[PDB]
Amino acid sequence: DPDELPLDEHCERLPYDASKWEFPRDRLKLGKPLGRGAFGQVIEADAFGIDKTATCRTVAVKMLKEGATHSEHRALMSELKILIHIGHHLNVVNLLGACTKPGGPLMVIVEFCKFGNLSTYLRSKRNEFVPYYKDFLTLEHLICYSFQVAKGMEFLASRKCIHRDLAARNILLSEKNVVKICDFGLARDIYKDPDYVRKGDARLPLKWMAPETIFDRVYTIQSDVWSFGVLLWEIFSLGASPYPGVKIDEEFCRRLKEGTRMRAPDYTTPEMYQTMLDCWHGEPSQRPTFSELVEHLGNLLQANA
Ligand SMILES: COc1cc2nccc(Oc3ccc(NC(=O)/N=c4\cc(C)o[nH]4)c(Cl)c3)c2cc1OC
Repeated sequence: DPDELPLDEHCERLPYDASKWEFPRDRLKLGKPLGRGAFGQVIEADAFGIDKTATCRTVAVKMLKEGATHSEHRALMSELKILIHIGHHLNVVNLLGACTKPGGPLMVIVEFCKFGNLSTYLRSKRNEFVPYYKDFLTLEHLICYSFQVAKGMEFLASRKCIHRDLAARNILLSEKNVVKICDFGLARDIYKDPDYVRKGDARLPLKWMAPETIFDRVYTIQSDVWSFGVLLWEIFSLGASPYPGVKIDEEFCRRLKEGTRMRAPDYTTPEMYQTMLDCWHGEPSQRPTFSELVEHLGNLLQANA
């Protein structure tokens, strides 16, 4: 079914309306790099007037770096088109503009999320956590983050997109405890990142991948639900690495097929752990949908109050 088909697949037919999205290069001041991959990078910048008249705005800019080729340039352009087509949501990193004019690099400009990726943030807060003192993390915050990511994913699903690398490292934290789904893509160095394992010529986030994705190489929204379950484990471990100490080999993949699951993380509630287990159902059609996760986490959020 073409309607099931992720817009990600046929991006080349998506419009780029420059009269709306093009931002003048002479209004963007590039600062220091925030992160770098092999072929891509994200740079901190100040954009003059990009979202509000005459207002300086700190933004993040994704662009390529030494090593990239025309194929990565094409990939970044497709990413830009995808972001445009998806549209705005509180819990997805918001596109502000782009520089596509010849004579300089392709630049994708998005809102700056000052606290960075959620995994690192949660670990820096282990010292400042109480289950139920200002600036302290609490259980309510953890549930609220989970709810927000479910909302963003429900939204992405509704725009006919699937993420394919959902993990705490791809969630960013902005001010006022708002989290945003991201995909660093080329701006992450995956051959240097332990989270990505060599399988063939590819490097894959095995510890986050559903069984059907590992064995049959199928990516669906329900396999994102499986990954969301792992993300939940990350959140309620305050940013621990999944399957700690475990060797991620073919025996690991088999155990996973058999029904082996992670034990509960140190900060979970019973209901949150059952939710993870639900997300990790061997049968994809028996996992909850993101719509159901949204309703359920909202209920948990209210009960925790
Ligand atoms: C404080 O430190 C950082 C703050 C950041 N704040 C905002 C954005 C950042 O990096 C990006 C991460 C991802 C994308 N792209 C992106 O998310 N593309 C998508 C997402 C989806 C669904 O389809 N395409 C971009 Cl442009 C930029 C940041 C990186 C930081 O430190 C490294």
